[PDB]
Amino acid sequence: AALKDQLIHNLLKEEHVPQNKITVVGVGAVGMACAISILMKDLADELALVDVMEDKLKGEMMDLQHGSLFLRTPKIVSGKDYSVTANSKLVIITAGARQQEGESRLNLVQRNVNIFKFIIPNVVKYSPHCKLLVVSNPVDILTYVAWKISGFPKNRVIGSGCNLDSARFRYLMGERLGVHALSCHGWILGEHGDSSVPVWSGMNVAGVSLKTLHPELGTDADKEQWKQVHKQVVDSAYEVIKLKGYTTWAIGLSVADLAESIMKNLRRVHPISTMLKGLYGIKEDVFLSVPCVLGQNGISDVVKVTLTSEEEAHLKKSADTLWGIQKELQF
Amino acid sequence: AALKDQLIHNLLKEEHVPQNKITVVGVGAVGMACAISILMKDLADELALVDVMEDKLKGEMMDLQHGSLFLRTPKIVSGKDYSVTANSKLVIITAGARNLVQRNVNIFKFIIPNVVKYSPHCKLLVVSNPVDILTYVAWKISGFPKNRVIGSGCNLDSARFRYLMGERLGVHALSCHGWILGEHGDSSVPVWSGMNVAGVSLKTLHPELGTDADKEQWKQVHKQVVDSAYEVIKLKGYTTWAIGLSVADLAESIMKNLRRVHPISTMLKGLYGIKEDVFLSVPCVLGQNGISDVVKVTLTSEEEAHLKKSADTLWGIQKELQF
Amino acid sequence: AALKDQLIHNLLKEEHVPQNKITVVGVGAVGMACAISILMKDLADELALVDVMEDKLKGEMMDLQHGSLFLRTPKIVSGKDYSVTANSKLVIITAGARQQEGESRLNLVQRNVNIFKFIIPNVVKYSPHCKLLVVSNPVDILTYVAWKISGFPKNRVIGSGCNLDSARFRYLMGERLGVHALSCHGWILGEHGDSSVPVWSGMNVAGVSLKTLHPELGTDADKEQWKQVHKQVVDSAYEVIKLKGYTTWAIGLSVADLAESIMKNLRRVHPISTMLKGLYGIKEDVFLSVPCVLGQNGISDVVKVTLTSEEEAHLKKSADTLWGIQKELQF
Amino acid sequence: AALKDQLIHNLLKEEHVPQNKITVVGVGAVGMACAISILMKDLADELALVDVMEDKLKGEMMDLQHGSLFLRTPKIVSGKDYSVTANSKLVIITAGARQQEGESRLNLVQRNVNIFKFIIPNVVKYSPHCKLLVVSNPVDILTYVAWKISGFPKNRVIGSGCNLDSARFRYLMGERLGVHALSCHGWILGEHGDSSVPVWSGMNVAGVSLKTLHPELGTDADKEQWKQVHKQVVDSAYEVIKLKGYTTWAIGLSVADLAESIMKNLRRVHPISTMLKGLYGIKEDVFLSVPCVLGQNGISDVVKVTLTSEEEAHLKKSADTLWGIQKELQF
Ligand SMILES: COc1ccc(Cl)cc1NC(=O)CSc1ccc(C(=O)O)cn1
Ligand SMILES: COc1ccc(Cl)cc1NC(=O)CSc1ccc(C(=O)O)cn1
Ligand SMILES: COc1ccc(Cl)cc1NC(=O)CSc1ccc(C(=O)O)cn1
Ligand SMILES: COc1ccc(Cl)cc1NC(=O)CSc1ccc(C(=O)O)cn1
Repeated sequence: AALKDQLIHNLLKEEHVPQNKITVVGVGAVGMACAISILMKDLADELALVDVMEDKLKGEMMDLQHGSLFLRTPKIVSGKDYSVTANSKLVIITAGARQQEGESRLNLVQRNVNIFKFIIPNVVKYSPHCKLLVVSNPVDILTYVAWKISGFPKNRVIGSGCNLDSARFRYLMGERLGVHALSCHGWILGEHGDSSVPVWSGMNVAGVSLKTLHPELGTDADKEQWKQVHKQVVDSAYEVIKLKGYTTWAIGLSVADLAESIMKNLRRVHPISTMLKGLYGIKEDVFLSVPCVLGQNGISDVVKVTLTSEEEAHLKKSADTLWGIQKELQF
Repeated sequence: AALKDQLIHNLLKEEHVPQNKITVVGVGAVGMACAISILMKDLADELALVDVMEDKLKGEMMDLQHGSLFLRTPKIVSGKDYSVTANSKLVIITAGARNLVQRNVNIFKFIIPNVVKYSPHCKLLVVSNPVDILTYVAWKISGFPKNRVIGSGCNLDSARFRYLMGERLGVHALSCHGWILGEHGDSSVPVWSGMNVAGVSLKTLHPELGTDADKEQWKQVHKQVVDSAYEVIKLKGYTTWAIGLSVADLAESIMKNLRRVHPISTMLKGLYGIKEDVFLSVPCVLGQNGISDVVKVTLTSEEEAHLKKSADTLWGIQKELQF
Repeated sequence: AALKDQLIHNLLKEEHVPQNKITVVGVGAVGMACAISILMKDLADELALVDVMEDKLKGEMMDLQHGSLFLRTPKIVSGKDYSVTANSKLVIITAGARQQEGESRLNLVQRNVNIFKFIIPNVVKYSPHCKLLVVSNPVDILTYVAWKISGFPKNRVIGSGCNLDSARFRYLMGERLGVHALSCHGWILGEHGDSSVPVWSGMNVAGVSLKTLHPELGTDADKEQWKQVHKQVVDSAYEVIKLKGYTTWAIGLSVADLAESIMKNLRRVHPISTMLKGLYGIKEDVFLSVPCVLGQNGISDVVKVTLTSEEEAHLKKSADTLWGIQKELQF
Repeated sequence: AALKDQLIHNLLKEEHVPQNKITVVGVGAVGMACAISILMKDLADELALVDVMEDKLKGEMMDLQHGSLFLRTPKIVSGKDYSVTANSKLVIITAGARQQEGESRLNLVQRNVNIFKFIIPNVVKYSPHCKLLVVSNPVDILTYVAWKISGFPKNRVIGSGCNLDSARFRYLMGERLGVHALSCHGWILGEHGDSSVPVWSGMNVAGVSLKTLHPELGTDADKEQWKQVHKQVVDSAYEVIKLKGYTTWAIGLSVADLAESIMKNLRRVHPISTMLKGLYGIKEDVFLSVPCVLGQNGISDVVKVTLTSEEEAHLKKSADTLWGIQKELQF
C-alpha cells in the first residue's frame, strides 16, 4: 500500500557490508578537507565521520549528504560512537587538542596521547584490519603512539609525515623554474616541520640534476638562495594559519593522494613517516619520513636514499629528540 | 647564468591569456567550497579569488596553491583589485553582508561594475542570499543580456529533495527525479506531478502525494528541503559542502556547453504568466552562453498562481531598492 | 646485490589478493571497449582478460600494460587459463561466435551456448562470489543461460540488455529537442532488439510528460513520427555495422556505467535484463529488461512501471518466444 | 505546435563557435584510441573526426555519439570535408599510407608526404590558430613535413616523438623495481625508434640515481642487462602488432596526456619531438625528442639535459640522418 512498495518490488534482503570504506576521525577544518577531497576523488563507497562535537558532527554529515546528487559515494554516516566506523579499509586521524600558551610542548603532546588512548582502541575494535593514517601534529610522534596503542604492525600505521611539504617544495620549485610541480622533483625527508631534511642531491627536472648544474644549490654560498625555499615550505603552514586562521585545502588534497595509493594498491612512493628502526642508520623506535612504497597493505617497502653524512646526521638527531620525548609520555 | 637558464631554454615569449578562467568573488565558507569543488572537477585553467579581507584572501590562495601537485588547474590568483578577474569566462558571486538587501545591493553596486569592466563577456552566477533578488540586482547593474546572468536558485534545493526522495525509496538520488521551482526559499514550489523514478509518476501511483491527507507526509519533505540550510547552520554555524558541489555542477554545464537542464533562476518575463523583471527558478537549458532555453513546465492552476505570487512578491521588494 | 635490493629495502612479504578485481571475457572489440572504458574510469584495482586467441590475448594485455603511466589500475593480467580471473568482483561476458552463411540463427545460438557451457563453469570456479554481466547476443537468452549454468542466485546475474538502447534513445531524444541526453528521460524495456518496448508514457524532460503534452506521441497518427526514433534505436547497431563493421565504443561505455553502479554500490536504476519470472505478468522463466536498482549485490529490486495494455502483451509475447527458443537448447 | 516548441521556449537564438574543440585526423585504430581517450578525459567541448573512408568515418562517429549519456563532450562530428574541423584548438594527425615494399625510405614516406600535402593545408585552412600534434610514423619526419606545409611557427607543431616510449620504459622499470611507473623516472630522447637515446644518467626513484648506485647501468657489462630494456621498448610496438595486428591503447592514452597539458596549459614536461635547431648542437631543421614544456601555446621552452659526449654525437647523427631523409622528399 506504501509508495515505496507500490513503486518498487524488493527481491533481495539486505546484507549490507562496506567494500571500500573510509573513516575520517575529527571534523575540524583538516578532517572535512580530507573528507571532501576523498569524496570528490571517488576513493570510498562509504565514508564515516567521528568526533566528540556531536552538533558539528551531525551538521557536517548533513551538508555532505545533501551533495549526494553530485557524488558517487552512496553512503555517509557519523557519530559519537565508533561502531559507525566499523569495517574501514582506511582510518584517518586528525583529532587534536590545541596548545595553550605556557602549557608546553610536552603537556600538549600528552593530552593528544590522552586522545589516542580513547580514540585508537575504538578504531581498532571495529576495524581490526584497517590501515591507520595519522595527520595530527606533531605527526611523527603521534603516529608512533598510534602504532604502540593499536598493536598494529608497522606497515599498517602510516604518518602523513612530509607528504604535503614535499608537494609544497615542488610548487615553489615550479614557480621559480616555470614548469608545473608535477614535473618538478625534490624530496623533503626526516622529521616533519623545521627539522626536515631537503635532499638537494635528488632535485631535478627531466632527470637533470640541479646540484650538478648549480653546485651551490641550497648551500649558504648560493646566489639564488634555494635554502629559503625549504624555509618557505617549513614556514608556509604557520604563515597560512597566520593569514586565514588555519590550513585545510592542501593537507586534505595531500591526504586524498595517500588514500588513493592505499585504496587502489598503486605502490607509488610518497615521503611519509614510517617506523624506520633499522634503516637510515636509526637505532631508536622512531617514525620519520622516507620514500615509502604505499599500497593496500600500507608501507611495503622503503627506498634507501643515499644521504650525505650531514643529512644522515640530521635524521639521527631527530631520532634522539623524538625518542627523548616519547620516552617521557604516559601511555 | 641563473639556474632556470641553465636548466631551461626559452623558445617562445609567452602571451598569457586564460582560456577557461573562472572567478569566485568572496572567500567565506560558501565561496571556498565552490572553489575547491571547481578545482577538483578540472573546470578551469585559471581560478581567481577576490574579496576584501586581504589576509584571509591571500591565505586561501596560498592554501590552494600548495595543493597544486594534486590539481590540474595550473594557475590560482587572488587580490582585492579586480584586475585579477580579467578575462573570466564565468564569475561566481558568493559575496554578501552579515533589513539588508540594499546593503547587499550596495556591495553588488561595487563588485559588479568591476567584474564587468575586466570581463566584458563573462557569465555571472549569483549564489548569495537573497538570491533571486541579488541575481536581478547583478543583471540590472551589469548591463548584461539575461542569458548571461544566472541565479543558483533552486538547484541545490532540488538536489536536497532528490537525496531525501532516494532515502524514502532506496535508490540513489541520481535515479530519483523531482523538481523544485519558483522563489528560492519557503515559497518555492514542489512540483508533485513530475516526481518519478524510471518515468513512473509518483503522483499517479499516489494521488494524495503532497496533500495534507498524505499519510506519507511528503509535504514534510519539501518543508525539510526548505528548512535544512537553517538546520545545518544550527549544527555547524554555516553550510558549504552541498552548495559548492551544486555550483560546480552548474559550472560544469557552462564550461563544457553541455546544455543540461537545471532548476536555476532566470529573468523570466514573458514566461509563466509573469510580466515583471524578476528572476525565478524554472528548468533552464544551460550551456556556454548561460541560459538559452527554458522548459515550459505544465503547472496546476494553483502552482501557476504561486509563481505569479512570487513574481509580484519579488518585484515588490525590488521596487524599493535603488541603483 | 641486485639494483632492486640496493635501491629498495623490503619490509613486507606480500600475498597479493585483489580487492576490486574485474574480468572481461573476450577481447573482441566489444570486450576491449569494455576494457578501456573501465580502466579509464578507475573501477577496478586489477583487470584480467581471457580468450582462446592466445596471441590476440597477449597483445591486448601488453598494449594496455604499456598505458600504465596514465592509469590508476596497478595490475593487468591475461590468459587462456581462468586461474587469472580468480576472486573477481565482476565478470563481464562478451564472448561469442560469428555466423557462417549458412547456419541458422537458432544454430548460431546453440554454438554460443556451447561456448558458455565451457566458459561459465570456469568463471564460477575461480570467482564463486562474483557478479556475472552478460553482453553477448542474443543477450536475454544468453543471460538466462549463464544463469542456469552458473547456479548463481538471480540477483548476481545481470544481462546488459536494453541499457544501451535506452541511452541511444535518450541521445536521439536530445537531438530532436536541443537538450543533452543527461536531461532526456525515456525507457526502452523488454526484449533487446526488434521487439523492445519504448515506454512512451514515461518520456519527459524536467518531469514534463511528453505524452501529456502530445497525446499522439508514439502513435501511428503521430505527425512527428516519434516511433521512428524507436526504430532508429532498434536499427542503430545495424546501421553502425554496415558502416564500420561492428559496434564497440557505445556498448563499452554503457557496460562501464553498469560496472560503476556495481563496484560502487550506487543503487541506481538501469534498463537491464533480469530474471523476471513473477513480475510484469510474466509466467515464464525468461530474462527481460526492466528498471533495476543495481548495486554491490547485483539487482536487488525492480521498479514496476505502469504498462499500457498493448505493452503488457508485448512483454508476455517476448517471454513466450524466448522460452520456446530456450527449450530448443542443449545444456 | 511542434512537441519541442510546446516543451521548450527559445530565449537565446545563439551561435555555434566551440571553445575547446579537438579534431582527430584518421579513424584508424590509433586515432580512435586517441578519440575515446580524449572523450573520457573530458578534454573537449567538441570532437571532430576526419578521414577519407566515408563509411568508416560516419560509422565511428555514430558509435561515439550513442555513448553521449555517459560522456561530458556535447558534440561529436565527422566528415570527409575539412569544414567539420573548423576552429579546433588542437588537431591530431594520425593519417598514413600502409606498407607493401620498396619503402625506399623516401617512398613509403613519400606517399605519407603526399597524404600530408592534402591534409595539412585543409587543416590550416579551417583551424588557422590550432596546435598540430603529429603521431603518424615516421613521426619525426612527418612532423617536419607538417611543419613545412602548414607554415605554422615551430611552437605550434608537435610530434608525439618518444612520449609513449619513455612511458613504456617507466613501466618496465616499475616491473623490475616493484613500484608503479608513476614513481619511476627515466627519459628516452632523440629520434623515435631504434636510434633513440635512453638517458641512463637521469633514471631514478625518489631522486636516487640508479647509474650512481650501479655504474654498469646501460652498459654491456651490465649483469642486469638494462640495455635490453631500452631495446624491448624500441621493439614493443612490433611485438604487439605481431600479436594483435596493430597497437592502439597506449598511444591513445599517451596522446590524450599530451592533449591534456595543451588544453589545460599545465606546462608539464614531456619527451616529445620539437624543432630544435640551435639547441643540443644541432644545426639542421629537424625534430627530435627532448624534455619540452607543453602548454596552451604548444612547446614554449625546452629543458637542456646534460648529455655525455656520446649521447650528443648520437643526437647529432639522428639530426643529420633525419635531414638526409628530408632533403629527399618532394613538397
Ligand atoms: C580535543 O579532543 C578531541 C578532538 C577530536 C576528536 Cl575526533 C576527539 C577528541 N576527544 C576524545 O576522543 C575524548 S578523549 C580526550 C582526552 C583529552 C582531551 C583534551 O585535553 O582537551 C580531549 N579528549
Ligand atoms: C561584506 O562585504 C564584502 C564581502 C565579500 C566580498 Cl567578496 C566583498 C565585500 N564588499 C565590497 O566589495 C566593498 S563594498 C561594501 C558595501 C557595504 C558593506 C556592508 O554592508 O558592510 C560592505 N562592502
Ligand atoms: C568463439 O569462441 C570464443 C570467443 C570468445 C571467448 Cl572469450 C572464448 C571462446 N571459446 C571458448 O572458450 C572455447 S569453447 C567453444 C565452443 C563453441 C565454439 C564455436 O561454435 O565456434 C567455439 N568455442
Ligand atoms: C590513405 O590515406 C589517408 C589516411 C587517413 C586520412 Cl584521415 C586521410 C588519407 N588520405 C587523404 O587525405 C587523401 S590524399 C592521399 C595521398 C596518397 C595516398 C596513397 O599513397 O595511398 C592516399 N591518399
